Amino acid sequence: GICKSSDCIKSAARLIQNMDATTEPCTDFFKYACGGWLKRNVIPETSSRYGNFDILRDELEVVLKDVLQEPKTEDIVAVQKAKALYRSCINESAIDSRGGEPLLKLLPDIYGWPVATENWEQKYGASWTAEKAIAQLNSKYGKKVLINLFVGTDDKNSVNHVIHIDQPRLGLPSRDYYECTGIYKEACTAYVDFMISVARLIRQEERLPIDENQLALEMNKVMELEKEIANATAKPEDRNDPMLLYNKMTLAQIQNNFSLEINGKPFSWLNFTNEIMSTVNISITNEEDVVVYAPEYLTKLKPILTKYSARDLQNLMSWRFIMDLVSSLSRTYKESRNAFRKALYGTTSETATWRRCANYVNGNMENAVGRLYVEAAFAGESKHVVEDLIAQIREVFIQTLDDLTWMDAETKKRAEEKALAIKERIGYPDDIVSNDNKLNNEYLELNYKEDEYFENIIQNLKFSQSKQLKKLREKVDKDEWISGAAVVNAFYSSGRNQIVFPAGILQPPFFSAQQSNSLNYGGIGMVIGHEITHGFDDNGRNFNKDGDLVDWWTQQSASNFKEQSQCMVYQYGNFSWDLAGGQHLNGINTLGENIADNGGLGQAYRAYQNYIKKNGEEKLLPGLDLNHKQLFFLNFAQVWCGTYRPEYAVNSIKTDVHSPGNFRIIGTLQNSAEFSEAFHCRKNSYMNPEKKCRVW
Ligand SMILES: C[C@H](NC(=O)[C@H](Cc1ccccc1)CP(=O)(O)[C@H](C)NC(=O)CC[C@H](N)C(=O)N1CCCC1C#N)C(=O)O
Ligand SMILES: *[C@@H]1O[C@H](CO)[C@@H](O)[C@H](O)[C@H]1NC(C)=O
Ligand SMILES: *[C@@H]1O[C@H](CO)[C@@H](O)[C@H](O)[C@H]1NC(C)=O
Ligand SMILES: *[C@@H]1O[C@H](CO)[C@@H](O)[C@H](O)[C@H]1NC(C)=O
Ligand SMILES: [Zn+2]
Repeated sequence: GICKSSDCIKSAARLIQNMDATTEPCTDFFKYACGGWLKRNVIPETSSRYGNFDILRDELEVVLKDVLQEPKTEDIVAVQKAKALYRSCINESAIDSRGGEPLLKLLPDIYGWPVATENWEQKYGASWTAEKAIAQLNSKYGKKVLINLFVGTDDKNSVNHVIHIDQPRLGLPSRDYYECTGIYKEACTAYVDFMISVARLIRQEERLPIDENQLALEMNKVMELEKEIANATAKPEDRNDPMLLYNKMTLAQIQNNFSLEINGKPFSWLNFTNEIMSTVNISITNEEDVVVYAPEYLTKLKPILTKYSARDLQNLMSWRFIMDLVSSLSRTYKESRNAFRKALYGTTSETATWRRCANYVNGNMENAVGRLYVEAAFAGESKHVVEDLIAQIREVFIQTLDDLTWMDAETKKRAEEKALAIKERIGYPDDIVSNDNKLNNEYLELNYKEDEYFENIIQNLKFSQSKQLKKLREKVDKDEWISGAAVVNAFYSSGRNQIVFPAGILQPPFFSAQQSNSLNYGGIGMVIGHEITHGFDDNGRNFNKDGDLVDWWTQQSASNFKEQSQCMVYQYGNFSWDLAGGQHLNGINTLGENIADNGGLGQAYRAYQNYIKKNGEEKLLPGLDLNHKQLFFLNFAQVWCGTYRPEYAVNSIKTDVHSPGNFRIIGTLQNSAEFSEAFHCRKNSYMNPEKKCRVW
């Protein structure tokens, strides 16, 4: 009664090879599930993290290379364009011969980089303001500095777009880095050295005189600025509540509650907003509604910005763009990045050009590349089986509502309503294969030259920003996919109340029609549950069936949610991570992801039970002394076989809202009674704590 098939052999062999059966499952299931992988694999020099998940992404890149690298004669223009973009990107010889000239010729159009110019104040005396300089970077080049203005969906009216104001991202991965001591010292040193190196290269290329003292003085001043900005930003822990984040005022209310004076100004919000919107010939009233996500940050900005010179501000502002551009220039410029990215990521070498290039084209043409990818790589009747799994787990979520004692009846029935309304999106949009016109038209105004990679990427930034901005008065497109298909990941949108499973994730170990269903449910089953449960985590629970930010909870249930979930904040908050130097996880910042994991795996397990019930026990896998309950958990865990560079562990513990793979497994399975059954775990077994968290 062993399954003997081709596909069973492959599955079994992968499971066997990953696991370490000399470890007690009940002491450390991660080591049990993954210890074999961990012995045999080192992290590649180009990887900051590595494991079964990242291997799928490497393998997807190979597919993208195959489909992009050879011109075909039947290729529609949209595909011609992805291929030409790929070609421009992989031509290092062309790129190296251009030096930094493409940057140099760009710099004027963003009001310069003063450290890298002569007499900067006099050049731009006539023209420069903070309003204009921020707005050009934002609107033509999509770089958000000092103040992030962006058109997005209205949280409280999901069918419309509003202007948003928010705090900007920083040059370093999180606000914590700007302590610049201990585990953060090298990053800060490398960061500022990086600035200096690039300022030097630009000067040398312009044939200007180099004063190392002045360079250090101006870039250290840049760092002090950003340090202050970093300290002014709101913590993530204070940004978790979408109701608190949503403060809609008019540009007038903003002008008068959030004044800034820059270089002796003061700052005209009306003017700022219009310098951006005019890019696309739209005109804005002082009476325009704006959703301000970062009130206290704007308030805290006031005393900081006054202190600094125009020269300081623009030194930071241009640096933040130039940062992103150097690796698209010649080798010498690429090289200047090295210590910075090692410090942040642990990597000692650049990822292969063809991989970076394939990823870049995919990022900018995800429908064209998605089309090519699915033609190569993706079945057909996968779509329908997954459709079935999603039916099943949606129904399990609903069903579970009755067992759940921390909600009252109106709230439970509201949760049901939201559950039923969730719109699923599987594999890829038919559109991109069966409608050539529509796919050509998406990229109509794009025109790439194969010798002009840098102009190509600049074109993409301009086009991207212009499209986004002109959405202000347009309605949100219900049908539009929020991911390309060539993506190893899955998604929930609170705004669309939508779950999304790109073709890229619908493969082993998550899914195959030919692998055991224990594996499918423990794999993709648990992913579906994770995405659905995002609809009901500490963010998503705040949005209703239509994607609108609206309270549908009673005070009691709202309070009980918080109380139930506080258990997981404490639990994961209590994990210490060696790779990050013994630091504890942020149990608050990972909560939503942790809630989704625990809910998700529960739901998937119960759906598999409902399946075994109706259909029967399935045949065992050869070479494995486990039953299918046990394999279910085995596979769920092996999704996350892998490990981290210490430099990236320090990064991720602050910037990833997901727990690290190992703690995802331990966390969730500590909360699973079913797991402890399956592996016969003693009470107070490390893997079977007596006290367990439960939300969903
Ligand atoms: C591999 C890893 N992915 C993940 O764990 C899961 C997939 C997974 C699950 C289980 C095992 C392995 C992989 C994806 P995921 O849901 O985490 C996704 C990146 N996240 C989202 O879809 C966002 C959530 C939610 N929609 C949300 O935050 N929203 C929606 C509207 C605005 C807003 C905000 N703020 C990863 O991406 O690192
Ligand atoms: C790279 O670009 C240069 C442009 O100077 C061109 O001469 C060469 O043929 C290109 N190489 C490839 C492989 O496209
Ligand atoms: C914004 O103000 C500047 C200040 O000089 C002015 O020159 C410019 O025309 C204004 N732009 C808009 C969009 O009103
Ligand atoms: C660890 O758990 C205890 C007990 O709930 C809690 O008081 C403590 O704050 C937790 N540690 C963290 C950082 O979450
Ligand atoms: Zn998630």
